[PDB]
Amino acid sequence: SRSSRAGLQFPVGRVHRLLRKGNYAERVGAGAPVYMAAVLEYLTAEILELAGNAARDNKKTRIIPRHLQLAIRNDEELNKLLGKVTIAQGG
Amino acid sequence: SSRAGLQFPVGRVHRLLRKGNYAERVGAGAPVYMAAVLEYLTAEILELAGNAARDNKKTRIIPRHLQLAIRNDEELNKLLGKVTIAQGGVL
Amino acid sequence: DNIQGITKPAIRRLARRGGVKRISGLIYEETRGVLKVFLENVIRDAVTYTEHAKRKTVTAMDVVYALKRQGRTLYGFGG
Amino acid sequence: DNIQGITKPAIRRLARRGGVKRISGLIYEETRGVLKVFLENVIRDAVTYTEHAKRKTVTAMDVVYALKRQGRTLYGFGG
Amino acid sequence: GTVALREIRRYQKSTELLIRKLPFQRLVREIAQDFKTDLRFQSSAVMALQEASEAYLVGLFEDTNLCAIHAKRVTIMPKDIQLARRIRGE
Amino acid sequence: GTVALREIRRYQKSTELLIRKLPFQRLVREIAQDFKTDLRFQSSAVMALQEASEAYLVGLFEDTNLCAIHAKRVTIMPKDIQLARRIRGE
Amino acid sequence: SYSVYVYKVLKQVHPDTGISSKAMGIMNSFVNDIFERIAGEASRLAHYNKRSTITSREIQTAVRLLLPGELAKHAVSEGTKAVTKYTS
Amino acid sequence: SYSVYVYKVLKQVHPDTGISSKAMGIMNSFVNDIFERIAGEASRLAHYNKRSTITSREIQTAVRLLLPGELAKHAVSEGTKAVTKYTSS
DNA sequence: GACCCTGGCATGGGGAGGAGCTGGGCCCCCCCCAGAAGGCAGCACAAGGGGAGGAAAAGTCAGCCTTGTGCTCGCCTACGGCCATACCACCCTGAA
DNA sequence: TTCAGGGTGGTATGGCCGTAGGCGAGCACAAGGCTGACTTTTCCTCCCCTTGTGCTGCCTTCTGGGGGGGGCCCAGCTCCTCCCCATGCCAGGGTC
Repeated sequence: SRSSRAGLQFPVGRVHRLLRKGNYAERVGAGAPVYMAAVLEYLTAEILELAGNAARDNKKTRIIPRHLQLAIRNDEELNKLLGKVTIAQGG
Repeated sequence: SSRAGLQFPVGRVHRLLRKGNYAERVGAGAPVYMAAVLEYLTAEILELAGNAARDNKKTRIIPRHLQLAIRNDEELNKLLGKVTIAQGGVL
Repeated sequence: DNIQGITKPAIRRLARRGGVKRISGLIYEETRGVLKVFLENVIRDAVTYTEHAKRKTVTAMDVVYALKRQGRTLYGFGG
Repeated sequence: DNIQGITKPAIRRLARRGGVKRISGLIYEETRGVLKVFLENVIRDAVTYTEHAKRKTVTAMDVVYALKRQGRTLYGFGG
Repeated sequence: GTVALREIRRYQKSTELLIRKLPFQRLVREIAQDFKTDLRFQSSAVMALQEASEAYLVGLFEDTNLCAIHAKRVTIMPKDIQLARRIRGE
Repeated sequence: GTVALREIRRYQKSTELLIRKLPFQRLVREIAQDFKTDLRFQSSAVMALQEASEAYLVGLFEDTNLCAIHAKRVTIMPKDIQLARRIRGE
Repeated sequence: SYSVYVYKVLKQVHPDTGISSKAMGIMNSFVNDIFERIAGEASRLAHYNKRSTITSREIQTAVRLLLPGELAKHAVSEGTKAVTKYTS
Repeated sequence: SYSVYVYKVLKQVHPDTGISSKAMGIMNSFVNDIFERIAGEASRLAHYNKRSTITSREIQTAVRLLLPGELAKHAVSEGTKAVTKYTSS
């Protein structure tokens, strides 16, 4: 479908449905879901690549909230982006 | 808004709510309620600022007096706490 | 009076997590009031949400929204 | 270097409005550095709004929105 | 001498909750009874409140430590707490 | 002493603009050329940027004055400015 | 946008007091700010409740959540008096 | 809930690494917060320019407003690539 | 396994575009006077050193009460089904 | 002169009653890990003194901002086309 056709791994259809039912505009284009899905995929991949390195630093496979807190508060851009976010049980 | 003993545009706030994309439907009591709330806040502001301007031997409200009422009223100070009143000074 | 439930060792632990190397003897009585006002604000907002939902049971989503209303987004208790 | 146009007397007047009674010698440089992270941010937000609107003239409304989205509302320069 | 530093390390390498859950729950219910009688709760609402309050107090204490280092001190005080709170806005 | 107190009183009782308009405009344009070349400004856009920046600086200096008073001082200093900015968040 | 309407209220509580053309530029940005705040909160209350109607209740709960202690106490009384007069 | 796709992304970038339920819940709140951020901003832009359709441009400008510096640059490049490839498929 | 994502078809409407038109933002010029800037005398206030006292940190010990487990009960709340009326879209009017 | 308002059909939302189960209040019971009280000391905070260095008050120059006066042309606003993007709705089946 759109998810595979855009070279992605996120639900383009679900993002479009959330945009349409979210009352973000009277109408929603046909490229906004594809753009949003790619942005979210990139952000999630960045965080899961930093948290993966943080966890492998402690020689641990499963990623726990502390690993995510360490990655977010270590990387500068993610720190200022989520500068008002409480990563529960993160430290 | 003479139907509800107000001086604000119930019709205009109804139209703004309808076109604001704030919901699929808008009730028939939201315009009146929000108009009355807006009217109460307006009257409170131009009572405090009016008293302030009378205490400054002036007959006209000015931004310095508006920020002399908002800042000297603790409720309005907390409400508008991140507001930069133009041409207001500090006191 | 259940405000003493926030005992001196708990406040000391919260301070030592914050890098504090020494603590005055009047810090505890003031931190109790700080926690009280913070809890009162968040709980009033959550109770307002619950009353709006014509419920009688506060929920984690009520608390999360009550915290988001003042800039403190919580990650984890909504999934 | 048109930041030097934010002169020492103007900084002293701003401090005196703030309530400052004495001022150090490096406060001027530090305040210039502080002001050119405020301008360099609000102007960037306003210019990206203008570029989105396909315009080439920044507007009072562009500035007001760029200020409100960083948690600093402006009253008066709109409509 | 080293007890304070070792406690700082121990409580800054762990993510546990540093306020006892039963007294925190009792305090939360006492506060809520001032708003609405016979108001129930959850096993995640109280936990969210505990996590939020502990993170807020930890941040407040870091800023209070900064205020204490400002005044050429290592002992935090209500003056430092008040200065931190006034500057951050509360 | 008395001169500083009188200046404080005069500039707290007054509401005028404290930075000179043309140098402020040159600064604004200098910064904006990096974001977009050959850009133009409505005069009210600069008149709003000024009334935002000056109030921002006034608030920052109020917080810095609190920081200076904390250390039992009357002189405000760069370290005090940075402390106020850290506690605020910037 | 609301310049006329503030004058109407102004002539009631301050019959002799005029207002500058720079002060009314604030109140036009003040009503525009409070209205968007309340209507931006009464639009999120409905989404939590999986609803689609901003009725009189969703406004009142949005007023209490925004207005401070004693501001929110007479606003939901004066505002409540409006709906019971316009309906009946 | 984005658990399936976050799992797929994690196994894509780190082939052998796993993840816990609490970290999954944290990421499924992170995504639902960022989505609402970039959607509220694209709604603000659409209302400001008095338009009626959120499109790739509104999402682009919202990303540039929200994400700082290199995050916005890389995300906007990723989105441009995605929508460019979308039309051919 | 079920439900909504996409495919397909019919369709109103929105925005991309092409002119035109004019408001104001930029550029230049002139003047001139109030404020910035460089200097100096003077002082008063920040910082370094020293002393003391008192108040937290650190260790010890006894007790107490959270909590980890178990089980009961009943109340809340989500889902269902049905239906009542409130609000919206539309046509016209007249008014601020 | 476009926007607020009156009357009407339709339907999609939302209210009323049932209900049945999940889960939240609630009662026992240790028990042992944690909090509370005492003691000691020692280390830090507060007060004093001195100083010397940096900040400030006052003068004087000149310089550059502010107040006009004018031009113009460049960009933002407006109006009409229309055609292409997006949507409303029904059915099949892929995925969460």
